[PDB]
Amino acid sequence: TVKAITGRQIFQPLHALRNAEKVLLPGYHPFEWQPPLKNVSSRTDVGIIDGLSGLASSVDEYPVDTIAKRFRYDSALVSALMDMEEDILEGMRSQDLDDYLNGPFTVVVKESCDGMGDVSEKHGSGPAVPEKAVRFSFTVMRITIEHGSQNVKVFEEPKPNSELCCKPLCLMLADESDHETLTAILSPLIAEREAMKSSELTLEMGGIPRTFKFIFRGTGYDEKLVREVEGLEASGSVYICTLCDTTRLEASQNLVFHSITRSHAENLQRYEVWRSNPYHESVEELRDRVKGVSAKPFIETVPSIDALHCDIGNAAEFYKIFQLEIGEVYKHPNASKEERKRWQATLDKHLRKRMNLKPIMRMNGNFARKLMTQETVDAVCELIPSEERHEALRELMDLYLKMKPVWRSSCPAKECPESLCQYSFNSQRFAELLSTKFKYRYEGKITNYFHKTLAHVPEIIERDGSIGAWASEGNQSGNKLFRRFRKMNARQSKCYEMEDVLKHHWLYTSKYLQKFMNAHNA
Amino acid sequence: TVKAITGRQIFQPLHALRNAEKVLLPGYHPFEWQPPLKNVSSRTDVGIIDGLSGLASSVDEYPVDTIAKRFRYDSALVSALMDMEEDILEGMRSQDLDDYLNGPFTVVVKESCDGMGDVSEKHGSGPAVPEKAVRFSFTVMRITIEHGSQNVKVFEEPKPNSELCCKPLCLMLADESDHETLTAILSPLIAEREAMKSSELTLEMGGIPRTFKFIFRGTGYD
Amino acid sequence: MSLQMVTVGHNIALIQPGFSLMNFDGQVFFFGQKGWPKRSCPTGVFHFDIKQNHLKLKPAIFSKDSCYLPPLRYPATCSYKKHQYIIHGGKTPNNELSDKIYIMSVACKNNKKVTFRCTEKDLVGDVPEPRYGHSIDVVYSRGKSMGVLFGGRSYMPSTQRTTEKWNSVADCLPHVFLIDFEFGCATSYILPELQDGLSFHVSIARNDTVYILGGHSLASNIRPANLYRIRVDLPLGTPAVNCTVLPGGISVSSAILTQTNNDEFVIVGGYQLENQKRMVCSLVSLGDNTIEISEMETPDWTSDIKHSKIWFGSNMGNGTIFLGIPGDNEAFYFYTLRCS
Amino acid sequence: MSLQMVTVGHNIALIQPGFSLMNFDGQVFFFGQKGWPKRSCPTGVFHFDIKQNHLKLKPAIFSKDSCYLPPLRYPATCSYKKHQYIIHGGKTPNNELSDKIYIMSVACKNNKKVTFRCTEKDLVGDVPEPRYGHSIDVVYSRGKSMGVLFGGRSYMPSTQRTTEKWNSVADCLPHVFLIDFEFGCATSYILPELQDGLSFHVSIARNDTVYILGGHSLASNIRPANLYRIRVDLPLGTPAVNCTVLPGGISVSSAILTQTNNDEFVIVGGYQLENQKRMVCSLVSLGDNTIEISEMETPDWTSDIKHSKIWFGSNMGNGTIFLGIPGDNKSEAFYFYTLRCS
DNA sequence: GATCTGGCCTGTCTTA
Ligand SMILES: [Ca+2]
Ligand SMILES: [Ca+2]
Ligand SMILES: [Zn+2]
Repeated sequence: TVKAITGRQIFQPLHALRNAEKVLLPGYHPFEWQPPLKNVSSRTDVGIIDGLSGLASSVDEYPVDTIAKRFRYDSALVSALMDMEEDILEGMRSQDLDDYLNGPFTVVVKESCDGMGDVSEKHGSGPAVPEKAVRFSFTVMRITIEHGSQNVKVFEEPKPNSELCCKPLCLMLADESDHETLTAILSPLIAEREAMKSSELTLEMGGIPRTFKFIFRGTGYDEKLVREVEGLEASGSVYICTLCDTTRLEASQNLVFHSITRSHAENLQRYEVWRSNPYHESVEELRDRVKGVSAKPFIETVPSIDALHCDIGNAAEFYKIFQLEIGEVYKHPNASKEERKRWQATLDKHLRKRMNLKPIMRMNGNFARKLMTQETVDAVCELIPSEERHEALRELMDLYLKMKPVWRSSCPAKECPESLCQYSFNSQRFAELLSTKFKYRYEGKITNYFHKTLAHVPEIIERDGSIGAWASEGNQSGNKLFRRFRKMNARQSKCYEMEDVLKHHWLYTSKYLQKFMNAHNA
Repeated sequence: TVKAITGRQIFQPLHALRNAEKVLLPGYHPFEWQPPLKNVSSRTDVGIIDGLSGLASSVDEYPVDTIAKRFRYDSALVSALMDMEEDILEGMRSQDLDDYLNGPFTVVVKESCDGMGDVSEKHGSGPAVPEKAVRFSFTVMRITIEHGSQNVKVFEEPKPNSELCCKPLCLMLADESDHETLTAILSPLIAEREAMKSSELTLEMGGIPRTFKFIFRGTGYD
Repeated sequence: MSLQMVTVGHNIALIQPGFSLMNFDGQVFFFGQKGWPKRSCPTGVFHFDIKQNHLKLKPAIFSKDSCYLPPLRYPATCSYKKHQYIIHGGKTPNNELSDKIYIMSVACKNNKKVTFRCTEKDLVGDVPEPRYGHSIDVVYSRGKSMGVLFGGRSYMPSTQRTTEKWNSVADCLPHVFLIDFEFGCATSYILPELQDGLSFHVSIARNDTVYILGGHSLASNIRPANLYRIRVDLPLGTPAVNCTVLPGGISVSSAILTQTNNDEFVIVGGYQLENQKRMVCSLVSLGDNTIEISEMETPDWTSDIKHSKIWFGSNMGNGTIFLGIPGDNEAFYFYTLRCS
Repeated sequence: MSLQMVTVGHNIALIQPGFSLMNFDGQVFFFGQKGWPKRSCPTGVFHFDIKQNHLKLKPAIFSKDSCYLPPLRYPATCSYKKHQYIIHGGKTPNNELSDKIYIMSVACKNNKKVTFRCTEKDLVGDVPEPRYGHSIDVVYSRGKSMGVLFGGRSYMPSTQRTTEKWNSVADCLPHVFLIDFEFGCATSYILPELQDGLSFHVSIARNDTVYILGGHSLASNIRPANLYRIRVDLPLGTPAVNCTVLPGGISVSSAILTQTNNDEFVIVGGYQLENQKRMVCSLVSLGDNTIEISEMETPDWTSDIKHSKIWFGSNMGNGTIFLGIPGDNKSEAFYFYTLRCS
């Protein structure tokens, strides 16, 4: 249209863009590992490698009904590092460092994996694929260099939870609970990861060959996938925490003092004890010895806490506590289902008439953030006939709001140090409140996230530095982009959509183009 | 980004487009019916109005909890005729007629309606909106002039089922089985249709007044 | 003064705000269902039945010479003594205000199987404009029964009704009509005391004087705190009317009136303000030319009622009130209230 | 020669292709479920019982001195004469292969309750690489027992294995390995008449001989109709192994072997070509030193099998065969048919 | 021949 009307070419044709795309995509820049990667080819021009990794699809072999596409891990890292050349150069120039330096840079990457749902199957010819979809992505977080006897932070992502910096790595169409296909697809990625975790990368950007070293961290995993891959049972068991090995009752009694002794090799040792049974014990004795391990781990994850799911669980629990408070359960320990239905309906109608909210089936994210206000406590107290319950809920919400900014800020030690310094006392008072004036519900039982919040938050803050910059919400934001791309930016074919969506979502997360769009700011 | 990089205004800002929009939307061009419309005002600057048509919302009377927006039928047809003036002129030129002719045109239309399920509700303030949706649209089919002693078509729709010619008229969020609310919303449109089924329109095309008479047909109903 | 829940059956959707519980010898009957009648009951008249705090609805048929009337939503219901009811006005499911009088009467019954007779009756002379939210009452004066009707609200007239305001409604002119049920003659009267129109009021009937109480005026958007009285006479010639204001009025919009004892009428709350809900109840006790009002002991209301914004109901005849509360997304919680 | 519908209980998802049914004195026991063992049964071994053509699963526990074994999807089952079985090879739920060998047994019995003794056995000497889809038998020669292993697929060697072909499989060497259960030692024997690696074959044993039937070869993508006669001998010194090709072969891969009576087995299922699934049966006869493969009656197959694409199952022991077909999914994931032949 | 045991079920809670 523009060419026919304006009689000239303000824009370029499609083939020019296609030819230009081949620079940002992986498999275009040379590189080499000084320690050769074990069981990994040194060729450096591979693009979109098939996801099945040459899996046997014969009729005698185990049946295959999934499709997958993905890149080479090391090539993806090289492409991501070459995409952020200007940023690293400007960081070195701004931090009073000569650009021609080629010190051993250190790179930290955050991994994430989630299982989507309700993805419609397509018609046509091919294997009968299921509807559940799973993806796997990473994100370059921070980079440092060893200058003298310090570690200068040459670059840090200003928005570690934005979809504009969550770069894709692999796509597939399979169930998250389907442990066979999941491992059959994710084995090469873990292999390459463990291989390159003992080497160093060198490449020449800006005319100078550099040196890189990687320190990976896996935190973008919801609790369910953590239980699955690390070799643990379901969440409804008695061994609740994935950081400490306390039971349900001991976590409903103490609530305060819990350190962490749960490494990755420890899980392997636990599984080996569970398999070999050297002490010839019974079922219960051996289960108590292994602290509930019945599966060989295959992914090394970081023992951290997902902030988003923690907020969702806390909001749901609170909502249930409001329901119970309205019905006066502490006064009448008996109640029919219809009474519960009427109580929930009354609470929903009141929140609709006083907080501009609507009834929802599953706990949302915005509903969580908006439900946690003092005015919400006021609106709920507008229904309770008692008056001491009012003050109890006020103190409860005050303690929770005092504890919230610790595990939600990008840097608590520089934004809200008072909350961090006063976190232990607040948590102890919260636990005491729950134990004393909430006996009707928390007598002998406690969920996962209350234990996580009241047990291990200070240790994680003082060890890893911050919580919230390591959540899994970036992958969830990218799920939207995946849906939109698969619906509107791919070949509508059963055996062509995966590679197209992968390429498009890779191109969308290239900071090289993000700089062209911010020209107005110059 | 284009203006920042190139340095030349290839595209105009958003306000220019917002100003240019006021030419295509209904309630912009003057017109006049032969026999004054019954129970219909004469304001030719009536744009988007509330679909409830002044329905009372007091707590006393029948509770209504549906919102609606719609144009006015006659202004909608005027805007539609303004939209396709070039096609009508080209059809007149093709059939070996004169451009200064003003004979009584005949425009047949096709009405349609359907209920849409699975329309989620938003947070915030306002009445309790149900999780449904009902639309209402029309489409011109064939324009015919009476020349000499017989009739001849001027502009027929090449793609009758295309989405590019389904002009929306009324929109509301209510159940397709809520007969009371449905009738309360659609009664003004039916009154306008009945009033317009026995009138003639005077309209200026290329600087010459023209005559229009309509034949309504509703078939897009399951 | 005692609340109690009600467990309704499957056809809860057939109940809508604006129904009418007509009574015939203890057998309370339903009328005015939502939407047009389906094939489960082509008549749309249901037999109310409350047992063990549970509600059931069963169909009912008409006679061989009846008239299938459309289900209305705001008619004017009044008893008559040959025990029969009078239906006037209403709002059809197509928002078409009917202006025809229907008469309900049981013509046959055999082991809980009744058969109605819905006759058709028009009017002559000063026919009333089709409207709703009004009331009609019968009056006995000198061995003769005459029906008194008061104005309500209706749409714009056929001239100024524009499409942009096709659903606008204003209060009708405050006139007083006398309807002869035997002949169908309606005569229009004008009263100087009745200054402005009124709708959704409460009309208390007695021997020869109708008591108007409360209501809502749409013109001034004010809920007055006045009560009126209309005494009439039926001589051998032209009738005569009267109307005088009275002290001690009540400000209620859309109340629900029932009878506890002979010459002892109790009334429940209606709408006090726009967003404020009436809660306290009053008691009307009459003498011969006097009145009486008094704030009774309010029943123990439930928490869901104390915050609900909309509520409706009607009378059951046996000193019992059937009211409902809107739910969400089953759709209407129904409660019952007994007086003495 | 009957085909019967089977109704399955609630945990139908716990059955997957590649399972291995094991029999113990008229009682069939399930093994090799899908995924890791849940908390419904911390062991995995389930009791196989069919009553009134209805299927119900029942968990089971192990003894104190047992060794909790991971599920395996392609083991090498083998009977033995108290009574006990042998498990070797297979694919872990983590898609890894296990070189360990297992010896199941019965520990106690009280009111239809059975306790097992899963004991890991150490293998020393010429240990084979972790395999799957193979078979193993036990021969008796002069009052002595010896295990015969042959075939099996495996991944690429440690060096040539790359992450771009991480799941590529290759047929193992045609070497024949004798496994001694007493010392836990093996020995590598090579044979000249063995040139192509074979997998998914059928091993029929005898007093001191084992027979090979059909299979698949990745090196050529051919289903040969071979018939090998391995006569293992156990003298007072080093054992002796000899091979001999025989005519009258069958071209089938992944077949089901059952025993109606002694010296006569029944073969059904498998595949003739890539998409031409085998439908006819096959009757064998074990004489003194001869064998006779012949055709039998073809059971009446329903309209589901005739137009299906894949099937799986194993032997039950009492002349019955457990057979399943892939169902729908949205519904029941699989169907299951029992076959009678006696 | 009542008397516990075993397994079968069944509602609830915990992550999604
Ligand atoms: Ca998910
Ligand atoms: Ca539809
Ligand atoms: Zn813990």
